[PDB]
Amino acid sequence: AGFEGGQTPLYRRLPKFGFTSKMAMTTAEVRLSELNKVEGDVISVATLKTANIIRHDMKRARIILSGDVTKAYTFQGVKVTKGAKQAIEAAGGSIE
Amino acid sequence: KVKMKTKSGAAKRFKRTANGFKRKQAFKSHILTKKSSKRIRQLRGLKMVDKSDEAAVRRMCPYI
RNA sequence: GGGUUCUAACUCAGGUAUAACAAUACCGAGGACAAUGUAUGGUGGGUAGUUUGACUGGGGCGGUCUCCUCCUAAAGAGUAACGGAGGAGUACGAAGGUGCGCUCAGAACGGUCGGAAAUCGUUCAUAGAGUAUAAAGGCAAAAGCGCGCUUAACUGCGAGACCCACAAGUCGAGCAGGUACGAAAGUAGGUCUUAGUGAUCCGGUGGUUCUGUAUGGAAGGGCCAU
RNA sequence: AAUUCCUUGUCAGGUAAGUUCUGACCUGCACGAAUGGCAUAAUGAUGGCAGCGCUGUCUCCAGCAGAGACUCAGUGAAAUCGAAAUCGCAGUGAAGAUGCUGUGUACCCGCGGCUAGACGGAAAGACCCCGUGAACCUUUACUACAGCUUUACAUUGAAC
RNA sequence: UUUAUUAAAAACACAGCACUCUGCAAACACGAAAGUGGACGUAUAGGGUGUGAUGCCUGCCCGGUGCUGGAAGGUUAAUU
RNA sequence: GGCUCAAACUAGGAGCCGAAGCUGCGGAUUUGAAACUUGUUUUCAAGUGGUAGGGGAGCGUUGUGUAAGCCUGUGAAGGUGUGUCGUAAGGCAUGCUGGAGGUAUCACAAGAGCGAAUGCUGACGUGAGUAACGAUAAUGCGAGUGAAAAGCUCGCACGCCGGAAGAUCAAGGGUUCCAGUCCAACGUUAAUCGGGGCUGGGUGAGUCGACCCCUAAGGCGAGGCCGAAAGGCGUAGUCG
RNA sequence: CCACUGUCGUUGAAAAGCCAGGGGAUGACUUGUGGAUAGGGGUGAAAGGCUAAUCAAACUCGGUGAUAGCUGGUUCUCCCCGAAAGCUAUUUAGGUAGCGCCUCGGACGAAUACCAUUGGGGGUAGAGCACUGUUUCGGCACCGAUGCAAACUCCGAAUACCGAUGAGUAAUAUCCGGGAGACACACGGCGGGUGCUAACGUCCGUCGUGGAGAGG
RNA sequence: GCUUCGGGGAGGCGGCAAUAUCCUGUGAUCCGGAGAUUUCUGAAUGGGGAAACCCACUUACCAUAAGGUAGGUAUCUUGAAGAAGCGAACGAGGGGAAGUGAAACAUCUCAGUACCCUUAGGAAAAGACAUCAAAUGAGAUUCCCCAAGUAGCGGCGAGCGAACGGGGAGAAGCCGAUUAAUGCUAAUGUAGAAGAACAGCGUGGGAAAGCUGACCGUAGUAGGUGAUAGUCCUGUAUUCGAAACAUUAGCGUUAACAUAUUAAGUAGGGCGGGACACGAGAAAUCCUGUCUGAAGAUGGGGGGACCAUCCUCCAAGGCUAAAUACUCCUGACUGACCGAUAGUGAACCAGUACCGUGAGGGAAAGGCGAAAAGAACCCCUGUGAGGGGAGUGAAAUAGAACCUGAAACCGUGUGCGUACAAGCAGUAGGAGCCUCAAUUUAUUGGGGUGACUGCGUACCUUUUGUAUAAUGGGUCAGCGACUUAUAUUCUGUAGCAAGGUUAACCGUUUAGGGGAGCCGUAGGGAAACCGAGUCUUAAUAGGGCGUAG
Ligand SMILES: [Mg+2]
Ligand SMILES: [Mg+2]
Repeated sequence: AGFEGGQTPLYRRLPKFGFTSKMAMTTAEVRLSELNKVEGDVISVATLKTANIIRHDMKRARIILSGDVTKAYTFQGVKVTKGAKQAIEAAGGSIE
Repeated sequence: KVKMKTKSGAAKRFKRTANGFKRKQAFKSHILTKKSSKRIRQLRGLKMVDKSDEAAVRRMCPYI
């Protein structure tokens, strides 16, 4: 793997770039269509964990507009995008 | 358990995009006075990995 | 800041006693040296581990290896040979931009020094010149030659193409911002073009909030430039 | 010349005739003084050259003796071996043919001989090249290390 | 004396010569060290090197690289 | 071979031969297309040389389940013939041999298929009844015994060694020594013979040697020294 | 004790001998018995000799199933398709990798090929001296006749290549993906370089055949 | 083989392997517990030594001669008691390669592996925070599944590779969680005992198989028995025994050792190394050869350079079960494991023969039959070998080299062909002959042979190209080469489907539970961050990447 016959390989022709962020390892994006796995109306990081939507070691969560929400939820400690927020309050929930 | 090992040096050069891999371009490290500003502009930023090279990239970074 | 002396560490492969070896005691001789541990510079084929290219009308020797121009190349492109010939590894803050202006080599005739040929005048002269440099292609709207002002040898880019295994390479209208020259329409992102070049890693430097291992910093890393 | 390439150098001697030998010359490709120079009695299963004696070494082989070979009886291997109903020639052809073409010759099978061919057997050519093979050796190749050596600290103190 | 098993020699050795080291717990060698050999020897001895009876002898060059001595200056480690 | 108004050459013409090409007839197969529509049927069109290699469909073998089944002493597996069926791998039946096991079908799992690897093991060929029968010191004959005598025993004669090819040991071996008995194998032939087989016997020490006493080289070595460990050295000694 | 010469023997009587000769034979001699030195170590009157028929690093076991871009071998059957011996790069050159070429699956559907008509650019074959050179003769460097040239061109095809339009024929082209193999090619043509217009020579281009194809 | 204590009840004196003398209901052989005897060598131990040998000293007793019996006599450690040596794997510790990979090679890898050395225990080690975390904090050690081939390290090459945390197994904390005896109580083990039910008929050498009809079953897929048996034997289901000794626990008691009192040459530092996934790196933390050297609770350690703040925890005393590792062994049970070239090297007198000085290397070799009934006797032969009869047996080309009995290879017999003809030995034709069958009778069909004609240079490998005089194979038989594990991607198929699926574990175990985790459902960007968008930019422009599992 990565051997071109002696010609310097592609991954060594090219430069390394970037650094790896530890903050991104604990931030979980949550789709609106995954919320049917939640028990109750409150949507917090703990509730997402017990629904298994996010890993149990995730510290932060972000709710993004991917599917649709079928009931009214109360998002407490999560970041909500613009379209996700409008869809949430169109279904009748609130963000705090 | 035995697993496939990533090419850790290839992972530092290639990143996953939706339908391919992105990469930086070569010839930007040093020797940059003589280079035209068009080349300094156009060698900056991300390219996509070539379709002929993405098989090797997949063989090298099997978990990305 | 150096010597000298001393003895008490340390040494004796000296004497005497302890059976012998050794140790011990004393005496004797040395003595802060020697010697040994750690660290360190030198020396070190004594000994180890290895390297010591490829092409090639066998190999060696010689030559060559990357780039540019012509030909081979069979009127699109490409196309090999240890085929035939030549260049490059730079230069320039003007030799770049612009506005304005100009036209060369030669030959003959006349003219002080002055000639084959200096400078001056005349008549022919589409380039028989020049183009920083090799060759090819080009060049009068000159791309050749002057002058004034200048910094577009700009920043962000770039529709679209050429070439191309990849990595690269090439050309590019147009848009935005700032600028130069021009009265202006404009032209300008280096130089007539095609050589003047070297990936990644690593390390340095100028910037930057992006990150910052409890937290605030910082170190280090990332991004942009070099 | 244990050294001289040119080279069988030249000249002399030896032979009928001498690229060797012996003597000398010096034009030493490329001798030379303890990696010793030039000699040297004696010594050497040492190198070269020349004689006498002697000879089957040879002209040129003859005869004879013994041991095999040959025949019989007993015992009974070997390497090799795709399979063989396994001829010449001139051609052909992976380019030197028992096996293909054309042709010539040839009744079937032994035994004693023989070695021209079967590119005969034997040993995965040691020559030569290749492989980012091996080994061992060399060195002012590289990088280390042993050893040897330098200084600091420790063991390690006192006085002037 | 030697290539046991294709080389016996002009090769090795040799008595002799020279250089050089070594003052004795010698130099040198084996060994991790203890302990040894050198040697129960002592510079007329012991080690290393070359040369190789004997006769006549053994020229010149110290630039290179070694070796020996010297230390004025330059450079230079750990350490501080 | 042979050929001369050709069986040569030139220019024309007409016949014919000639291939796995084309056509005819029968059969199979790939793909596509049409319709009873997962072969259910018929057709049609174009195809079907093939190394490396890609794709598709199967055969057999061992074992597990199906299987406390089914087959099998009225004869299993295996062996060896024959017949028959399929494109093939192969299947089916059956005679003989054999004498105790085998396995339908469908799944499932492989130590799953051999001519080559100077492959590995065993067996057996060719060479070939060929070479050779191991010092050229040498044998002849008469008796005996015996199944059988060149080779054994006895006798006479001949030849060979005799600083050995005789004799005594050490080392090494270990019964080979002696007698009887046997002759398959062993003995490079035969063997009645033997260092072969089998059964018995045979080795007698105060003085010969060992042991023993003693030490050499060289070992080991209370204590001792040294060394990561293991160990190395070394005194007295103790072995040798 | 040794081993100078020769014959023999070389599947030997023998994994180093025999025979006939040869050397040393009171010495740096030969020989018995026991002991010492051990593998990068020993020992060596030195040949890299010898260290148990093994020596430029013994033997045995182990690491170990060392590694081997190399050589050999790789076992049942039938059906369909079917290469390459090129380019680029490479401590590469007989290895490997991307691309090209093969196969299978999917997407797509004429975007493909052939031909007719038609729009292009060209500097080759031929040709020619207008330039760069080169050549001859005449007249007087220039004039006139007269030759030649890969790196000369005042000219200049056929083909080929890039487009358009249009029929018919056709198991097309293109894209995405799974699996490759191949990167030693050879000859006969044609156009050349090289060689000697030598080579079953060599190097390119281009076609056909072989490779991987039997039949006549 | 001797004694005894238990079992058992008719044979027996181990096997090849029989024969003889005998023993045995006065209880043998046999099996289980205990005891007695127990040569010499070997740690080998009285000294020595070429192991199985040589030589002693001494105490007591007996003998009178040249001895006999019973002891004692090594070394080391600790104060009389211990030790030594050997032997599987697993543990802990002291040393520690190289081949190989990097397509060379030196850092690096291999690998702290092989190997050498030391030393335990049934386990060992570790273990109770001078540990992590940064969450609402948790709460020792060990092991498993994830986290994750992630974060990192790395000639940033080849490679190496965590942790935090989550889910499990197991849980425990102490200051005596020690060791060894003995004595009770319980349980076990080490021999054993009983243990159901089938007949007839036919075939057959023999019946267990066939046909008919019964029976037992808490016992029906066991091994045998002359072919295949629930009912013939041994067994199986079930129920069960111990004089003696061992083992495991609980209890009690003894005698040996141990019993810190909070930790200075310590923490930290300089230099050189090592270990940490981490190769000096910006390098924390651990270990220490060398040189140094605190504070000591108003203090100190850690939180990955470092400082401040905050959190956390108290090193320099010791201990501690389980969950984890293993198999020289014992018992029970199992196998889509082998079946004599396989499976152990070894089914057999195998670590043998044989080879080697030695370390060491290292085979080959199974089968008569149901029962020896293993062939009396006769004949040929040498009282040989071998055979032919007779006999036995179902069978003797089952006769001891013995089941079956392939091939290579070598004979004999029969038929046809072949001694004038040139070559991969066949093939397509084709006469004649021979032989079986039909057929109302020399014609066809089957089989054997093949005069004569045409064509025709093996196979494999390797090549541009091979009859090649290029490679390989003497032949046969047997064996001999794309696997296994995990990860990953694509394809098919099945189930579920915007969801799918659990892992380790638990489980009275293919089930059921276990949601930790993983994949999919969103991307852009180095990242923060934003998100159907996002990045770049002064730009809201342009452009890049984006917009059924
Ligand atoms: Mg030898
Ligand atoms: Mg038989």
